[PDB]
Amino acid sequence: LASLPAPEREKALFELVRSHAAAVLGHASAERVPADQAFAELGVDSLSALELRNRLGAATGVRLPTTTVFDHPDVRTLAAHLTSELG
Amino acid sequence: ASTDSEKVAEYLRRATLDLRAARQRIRELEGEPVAVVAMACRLPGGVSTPEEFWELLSEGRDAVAGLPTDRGWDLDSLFHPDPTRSGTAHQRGGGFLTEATAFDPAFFGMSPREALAVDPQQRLMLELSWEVLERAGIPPTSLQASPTGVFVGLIPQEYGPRLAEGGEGVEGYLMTGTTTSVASGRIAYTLGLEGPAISVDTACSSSLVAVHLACQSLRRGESSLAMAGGVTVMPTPGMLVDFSRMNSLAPDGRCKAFSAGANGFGMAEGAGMLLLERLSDARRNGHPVLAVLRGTAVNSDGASNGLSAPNGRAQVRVIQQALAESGLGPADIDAVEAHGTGTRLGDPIEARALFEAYGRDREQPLHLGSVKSNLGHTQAAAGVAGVIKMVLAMRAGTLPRTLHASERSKEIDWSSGAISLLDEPEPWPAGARPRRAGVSSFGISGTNAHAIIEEAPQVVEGERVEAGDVVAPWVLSASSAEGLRAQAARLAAHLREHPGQDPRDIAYSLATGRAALPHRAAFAPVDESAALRVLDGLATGNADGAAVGTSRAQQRAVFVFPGQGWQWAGMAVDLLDTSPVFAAALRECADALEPHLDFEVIPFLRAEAARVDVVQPVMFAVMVSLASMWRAHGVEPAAVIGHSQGEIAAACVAGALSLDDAARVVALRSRVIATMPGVPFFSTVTGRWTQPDELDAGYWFADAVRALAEQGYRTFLEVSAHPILTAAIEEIGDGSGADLSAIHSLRRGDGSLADFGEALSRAFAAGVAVDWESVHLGTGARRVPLPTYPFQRERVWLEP
Amino acid sequence: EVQLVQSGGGLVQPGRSLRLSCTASGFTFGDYAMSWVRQAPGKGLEWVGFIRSKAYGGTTEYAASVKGRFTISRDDSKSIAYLQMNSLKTEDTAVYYCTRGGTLFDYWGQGTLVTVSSASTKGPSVFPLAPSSAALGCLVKDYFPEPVTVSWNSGALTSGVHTFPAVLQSSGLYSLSSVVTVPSTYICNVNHKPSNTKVDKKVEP
Amino acid sequence: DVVMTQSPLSLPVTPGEPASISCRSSQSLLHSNGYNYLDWYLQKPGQSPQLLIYLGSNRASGVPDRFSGSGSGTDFTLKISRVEAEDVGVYYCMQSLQTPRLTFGPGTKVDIKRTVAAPSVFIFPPSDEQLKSGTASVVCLLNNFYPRGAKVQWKVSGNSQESVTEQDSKDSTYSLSSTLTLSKADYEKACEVTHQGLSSPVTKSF
Repeated sequence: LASLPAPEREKALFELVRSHAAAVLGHASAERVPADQAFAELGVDSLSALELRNRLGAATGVRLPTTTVFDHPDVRTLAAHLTSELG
Repeated sequence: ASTDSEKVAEYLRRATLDLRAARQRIRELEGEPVAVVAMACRLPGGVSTPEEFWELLSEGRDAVAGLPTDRGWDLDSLFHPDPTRSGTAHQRGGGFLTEATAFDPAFFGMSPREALAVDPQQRLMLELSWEVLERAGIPPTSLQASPTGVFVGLIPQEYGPRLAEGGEGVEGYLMTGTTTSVASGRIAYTLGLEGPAISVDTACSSSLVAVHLACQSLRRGESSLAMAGGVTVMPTPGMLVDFSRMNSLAPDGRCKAFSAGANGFGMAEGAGMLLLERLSDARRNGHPVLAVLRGTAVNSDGASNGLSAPNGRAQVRVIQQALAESGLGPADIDAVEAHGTGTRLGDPIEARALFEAYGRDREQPLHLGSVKSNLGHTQAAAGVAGVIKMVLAMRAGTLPRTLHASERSKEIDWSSGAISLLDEPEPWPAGARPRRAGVSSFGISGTNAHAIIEEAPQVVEGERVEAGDVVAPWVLSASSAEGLRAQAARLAAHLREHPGQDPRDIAYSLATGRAALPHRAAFAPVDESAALRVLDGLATGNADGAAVGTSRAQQRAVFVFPGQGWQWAGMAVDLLDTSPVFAAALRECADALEPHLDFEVIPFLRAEAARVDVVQPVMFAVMVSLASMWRAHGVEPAAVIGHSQGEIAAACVAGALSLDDAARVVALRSRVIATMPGVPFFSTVTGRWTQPDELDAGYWFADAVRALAEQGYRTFLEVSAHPILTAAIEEIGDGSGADLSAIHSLRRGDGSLADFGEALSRAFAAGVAVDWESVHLGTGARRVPLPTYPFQRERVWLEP
Repeated sequence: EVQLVQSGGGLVQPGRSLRLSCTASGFTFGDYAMSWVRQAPGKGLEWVGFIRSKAYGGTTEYAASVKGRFTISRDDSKSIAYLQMNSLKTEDTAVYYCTRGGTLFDYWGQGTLVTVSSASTKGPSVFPLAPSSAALGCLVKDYFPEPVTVSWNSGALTSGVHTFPAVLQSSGLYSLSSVVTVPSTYICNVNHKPSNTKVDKKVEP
Repeated sequence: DVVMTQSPLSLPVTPGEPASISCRSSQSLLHSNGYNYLDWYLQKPGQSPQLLIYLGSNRASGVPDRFSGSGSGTDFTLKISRVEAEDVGVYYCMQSLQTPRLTFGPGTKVDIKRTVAAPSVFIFPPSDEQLKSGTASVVCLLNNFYPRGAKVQWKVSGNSQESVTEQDSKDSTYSLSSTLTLSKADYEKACEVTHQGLSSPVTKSF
């Protein structure tokens, strides 16, 4: 799955996170997630964030720490950091 | 000298003063009255605002229809016509809220899952608190890290599945979702308060008890603002089917208080909230006052013939105790809000107690009524409902009607006639005697509460009338596009209903008041007709003639000083004369510049409306005056990238050289440059962050804006009569990072102040903090009631 | 409340008069016989004189020294107390307070300045001193008016600033000193608003 | 005559534990009617005076509590149960038997208690600087000599001007400077400094 194509893969990456958060948050439609707004407003906490990491790891394979939510407040920064992690 | 004559007189005077001060302090500590600022309510039927409640009370209408078909009830085996079968209720009707199933989790920082886990009671309490805070006129975002107490009255009951079995996606949030303490903890956490948060469960008399506590912490001084309320709602038919086992529920579900055909008390649901503040503090800051609370009393009935059996001696004692604490007599009360639950045995006892407590020393008959006739028993939501009814009736100067009272009871004696049942509306006009009322509440646990309410002082009269020619902007904000549209539609509707409102009052109320939210809209209409036109235009969707734009987590602005390019200016004598800030700062800088440069302020700032030797100092002068007025108008600067003369302007602004000294240095620069022709600051000629002191005599576009944007500043404001190089900046806005917006100051000869109104409206349109008190200050504008926030609710239910 | 809010003051040459006004407000001025007290710079408070109430006669008493040149007025219509000057001397420079009582000194006013001297608006002279051999510093030479501020390299240095209150010499011109300490260059700057001769000077052995 | 009232001079204090100031007299101040004609006044740094206690033991309205006066007609006392940081300044005893009261007296002083520390000295010669023409000036300076109280004399004396700072705030140590002036007859050849915290006197010349 990690074929590492041209930077358009980041767009594909940008599509996975917006889905992975949605199933965590419970939104029926994955599109109902603001991009600029950070996760703090969305209601994430000690619970919802935790498995958010784990289900993110198995899909990707990279390792990220617990502080990730405080490292990247919003989806854009987290996606950029994840893209810069591998490749 | 002063032998025995003056020496002791001074000591006597000092001792008398000290004694007077101490006794005044004692009186203030013991019996300081409190004031009600605003109220919020949710009642069965179509009632959602106190105005609708008063309209229903005046028109004499009941709000009992039937049962809800949304909450998944069986509705069918709930009444097998034999009373004693298991699972068989008795009420074929009642008064129930039709909005409990819906909620808006997006407005608060709430996830859909934990929102699904949240009890309806705290769900309604959050909206009640926000609405009452907006109705008071205090921006809900201003209450941060401040002592403010919250007191709630609830009954635990049950909402969803048991904790032991758990759920599939909502498991950890089950405990916090259903807990009485969280009902107030969540309000405190959301509003960021720091006063005590307390939940009290004392049966149907809970709510009143809450306000009693709110009347103590304010008096002692541990808090300066209180929010006291009660709530009751039913997500399960368990209460009716369990109370039917005592055969205490009337079949149809009405309250026939003091009537010959009493059969029960029925059930309902509702919510109420009041905001309380010390009278002196409230009047000091100009907060509105609706009514005054003076004395309250709480008591227990002691040992009786069972838990549910009431008592009369306890009620008499609590009434007398409340009267004594209020420091009044039994003859100073004109009407009472009795319980009037409508049961067979409770009514005679309450009637006898009220008789013996009030009517023995009475010349005028005492009016009696019960709101439970119109709405039914609301359990813990009652008590505050009676207070709201009494204050509304007292303000409106009319006593409403009690239903099902044409047939008086036969088990009570009215031979004395001191108590007259309220069957028809009675005028309640103002006069020499102040109006007072009393409210009672009794619970099934055995706790009684009584309170006394008095009219607000009649000192508001004495307002003058002043006029002016300055037009003021109108702003309105919300957290979503549909929210903005609905808010605009509601404002246009309300302005259509009520004519004669001055633009100043609406502008001031839509000023400090409603909070600051992402989606913003602003404009400035000459009159109200064009205001309605632009409002309906915003309601349709296409925003033209106004300014819009989202701005999330943006609170900073940047001042940039462009060089030459705003030539021919468009001389504005109106700016100098109308605005006093110019007439002070520009005057000071001008007379500073006068001795050095022979040119006077008279000749060409007289202007012939119809040469670097002269312009550059005067452009510097008008630039510093404009910067001063802008910074005085609440908008502060940031790092400045002013070019050419803008370097000297930024030196003056950031604190490099004094106004007179900067004027002199610019005059020297002009005199040496008129020969060849023929605070954090960001450097321009070098491009670095530098201190404002290195700029000296020796000191005399792309990468700069990239770095400034990367720092975190995303807006640029130039002070010029015509924006120059705006497109050059604007083209860069999409070129890298976040988008960039530049706001003009003046226009082509449009030196009128309305141009500055448009500039301010554009400033607020994109994430700029403006001090609205500074731009309003003295206009005589007074507060005016306005519609509260319109929500976007969605169905949130979790079947058992 | 019971504010007083005194008024008047300034600078006067020796042998001149002046008027000081105390404005009673917020209370009944009928019988509240007041007094004037003086506090010299560097010493304690010494009583000047009190005026009785009209109920007991409205007389007044003074305590030597200033007996023949000091008079008190008791304008009851506007509830104003007046202190009248006569032929002032250089040693009378002090802050004057207007009290409320005659024996029990109740709520006090705010005070004035009133200085008597004879000099012109002479600017400073700048006086950087010799290095420790680290105790570099800049004393300021004679200057008549009070407000003069000093700093180091335009306030970039904050630690070690030890500016000291000025004193008075025979000529009536004051001296201001300030020093810093740091192991190892800096430029002292002064401002004299009545003279507007702001200058800079650095010291280096 | 007068009773020549006196107080136990300066008294440093520390936040927390209480403090007290006594007040003696020579003639009893107990009037025949059965009252004591004494009062206490407080002057804050750079502020108008204030009244605390009148007629032996009576707290005026507005006083932030914590102050208690007591004592018979000869041995009065004013005690503070809790010592804060803002109640620092000058305290004055006052009597009322004699109406022509001329002065408030010296009055006691209070400050923040601090461990004893030794100062430093830096003698500065009258160089060829802005002195220049006929005049002379020399300062040897002091720094951080808690508690206050020292002396400066010059030999090989009679005229000098001294200046002292105000507690330096946070560190709570005084700094003092002294200046000696002369016209032309200098260079014919040193300040000595004595502080109870330090040892046998030191000095430095030139």
